[PDB]
Amino acid sequence: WVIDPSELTFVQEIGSGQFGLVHLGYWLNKDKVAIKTIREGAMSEEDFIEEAEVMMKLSHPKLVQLYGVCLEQAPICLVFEFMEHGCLSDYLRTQRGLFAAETLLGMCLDVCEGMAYLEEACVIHRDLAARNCLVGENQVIKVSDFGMTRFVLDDQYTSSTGTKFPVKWASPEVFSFSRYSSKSDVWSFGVLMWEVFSEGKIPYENRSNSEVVEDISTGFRLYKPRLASTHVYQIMNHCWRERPEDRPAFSRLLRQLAEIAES
Ligand SMILES: NC(=O)Nc1cn(-c2cccc3ccccc23)nc1C(N)=O
Ligand SMILES: NC(=O)Nc1cn(-c2cccc3ccccc23)nc1C(N)=O
Repeated sequence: WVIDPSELTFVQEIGSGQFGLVHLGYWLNKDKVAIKTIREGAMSEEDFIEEAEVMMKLSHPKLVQLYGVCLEQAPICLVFEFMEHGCLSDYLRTQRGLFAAETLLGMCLDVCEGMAYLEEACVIHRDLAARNCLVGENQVIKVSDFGMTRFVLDDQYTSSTGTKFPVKWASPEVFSFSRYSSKSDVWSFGVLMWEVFSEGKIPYENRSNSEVVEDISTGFRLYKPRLASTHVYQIMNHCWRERPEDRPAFSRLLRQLAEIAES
């Protein structure tokens, strides 16, 4: 799963990510690619390479394909399928006011299809959010970065008590005990649905991390976005049930969301 540096060419910079630069490039005899350079010390590289044999086999039309790793010299880089329209969060904000309700539900269905595949594969995403979803040809949405937080070395991001912890997308058992499951991914998915129907608004903007924990623990939930129907908002609330056992599985959500789309 190792890509030799002689098999990669960098064409143009497309931006800056959490761990370094992202470039548009080519992979010899394969395809056009997105290459993410990873700063030394940002991830547990040895742990990551160890799991490639099993994880690289994961493949689905609604998942961004990781093609391989270039590790001859530091900084290392990850080579991915190129997604023409970039991150979902930015795409929603740039096109705000131009979306039909059916297009927004369709985006949620694509994410749900990818997540149902990961659920069946017994793979936990751990940080599902619009910022981790990509937009491809003909507005297809694909999920990316599943399981990556298991390798991140910044304690301020990974610890539930950390200053940069993504509390806004965390279920109560995640913010309390780092208890991850496909059911904690369902909670995150409900928040992702709110980001989609609000056209890229940031959840709980008027609250600090501790205020979010206190509000959620006392039963408060995000308000219904204007573009979300009462049936769609009911599904969002099912993702936000306090007990993980009471939340629907992704296989169940996929059937329920598909029924809403058709009718
Ligand atoms: N056209 C694009 O902007 N594509 C892409 C943008 N990205 C990015 C994903 C996550 C964070 C990023 C930060 C900065 C620039 C690109 C990023 N990945 C792709 C991809 N895999 O094609
Ligand atoms: N867009 C992505 O993040 N894709 C992917 C990420 N991963 C991985 C997730 C977690 C740990 C991994 C360890 C090694 C190689 C791939 C991994 N596998 C894929 C894949 N098979 O496409």
